[PDB]
Amino acid sequence: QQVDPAMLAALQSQPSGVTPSDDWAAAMDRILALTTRNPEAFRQQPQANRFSAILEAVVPSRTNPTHEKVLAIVNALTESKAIRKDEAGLIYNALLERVARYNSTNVQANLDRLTTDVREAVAQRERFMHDTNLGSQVALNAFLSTLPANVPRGQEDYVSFISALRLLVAEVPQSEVYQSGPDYFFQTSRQGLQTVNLTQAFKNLQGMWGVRAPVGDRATISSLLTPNTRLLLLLIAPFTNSSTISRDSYLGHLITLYREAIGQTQVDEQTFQEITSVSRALGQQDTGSLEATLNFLL
Amino acid sequence: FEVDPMDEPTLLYVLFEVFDVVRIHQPHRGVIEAVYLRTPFSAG
Repeated sequence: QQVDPAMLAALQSQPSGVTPSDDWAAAMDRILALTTRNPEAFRQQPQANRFSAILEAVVPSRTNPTHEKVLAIVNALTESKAIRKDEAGLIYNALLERVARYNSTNVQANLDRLTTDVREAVAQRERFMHDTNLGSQVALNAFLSTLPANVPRGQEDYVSFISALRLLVAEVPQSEVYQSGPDYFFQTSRQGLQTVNLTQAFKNLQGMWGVRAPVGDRATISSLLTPNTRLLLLLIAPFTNSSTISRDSYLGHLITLYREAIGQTQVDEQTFQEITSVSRALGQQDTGSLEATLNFLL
Repeated sequence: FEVDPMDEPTLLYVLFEVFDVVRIHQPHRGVIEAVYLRTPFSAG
């Protein structure tokens, strides 16, 4: 939920009340009675909690940030799942033994360099959540360095389909591709369904890019296509404008018609939101509020 | 004080209520360090 780990290190090892040992500029801010909200609040403390603050502010203490700088590292390693969460009580029990064994002027200044690049040079972790080359760009640029670029029929639409497929894994942060076994896959979401067999799809689409099929043929592709190729073309449909594969290829009978099939449900869901909200507006059997509703929409 | 007469030899028990605080912490695994205070009869 947080952005930075060192703020949680500054939340688990700093005093919540204002002390002059660490925040002098706020502890002296209220001794001299110069504060906007509640100014006159330090005279009326007795000699117990005046001298226990007014001595320690005009000459500060000299504490040791060794126990605090390591929590800005041990947290920064468990935020990125390098360590198990069940385990950080051991490594801080081992790093604090480490940097007190080999302590110097250098290591106290070398940890302090390392609690800055886990703050402002950990912006790469903010970066490839957006560009998602975790598993979407550099894991697919091996796939595009695997397919043959010499297709006999349809030389131009072959390199515009994968030009529209690299855009698919780029405009979606959740989708990713990977190497499992001798073939590459592609899931549209983490914790997600609809895994396409990406090797067994472009091998099915090879020798298929030029057909120029007529518009009176529907039930032939049970022995020609494969339903995951029929689902990969479903996942390429919203990111494919009308200028990719124009009109008369058999993919124009597929990719354009898949956008119309998505174009049905992206307005009939708004119809389905109306019907399920008027069954309780007039009084309708909720068991029979979905049987006849779906049959009108399928 | 001045007290009554008795039979046995007796002892005059004084219980000064004088601040006993311990401040322990451990920076390691098996390095526990105690800081005491009692402030008359000082010890640290």
